[PDB]
Amino acid sequence: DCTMYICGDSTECSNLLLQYGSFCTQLKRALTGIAVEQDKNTQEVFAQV
Amino acid sequence: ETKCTLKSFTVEKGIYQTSNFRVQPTESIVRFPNITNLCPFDEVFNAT
Ligand SMILES: *[C@@H]1O[C@H](CO)[C@@H](O[C@@H]2O[C@H](CO)[C@@H](O)[C@H](O)[C@H]2NC(C)=O)[C@H](O)[C@H]1NC(C)=O
Repeated sequence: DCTMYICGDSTECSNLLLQYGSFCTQLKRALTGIAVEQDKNTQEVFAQV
Repeated sequence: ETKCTLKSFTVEKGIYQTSNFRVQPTESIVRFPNITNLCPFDEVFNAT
């Protein structure tokens, strides 16, 4: 989670972080692709019958 | 919540994630309850 790691429990970074815009919402899409793809690898090794 | 997280009015079938869960604070607190060692000013200001 981008919010808690960088400026958790903070009401001053909350508005400030939006000044950078679309950084930490880009990172989630990168890692979510890896996690989803991980299950596919196991599918291609055992689900052949 | 997931509509505005994805910045769209439509969502497709699947599992998504949103703003993380957190319990907000309620009250405010302070410290240093015992204070001692007052400076001796009375004899300066009230000597006979
Ligand atoms: C001075 O500091 C001491 C250290 O804790 C205080 O001692 C206790 O304080 C609590 C909460 O204030 C009281 O419930 C206890 O009864 C205190 N102990 C004793 C033996 O009385 C003390 O209260 C402080 N002084 C003042 C004036 O608050």
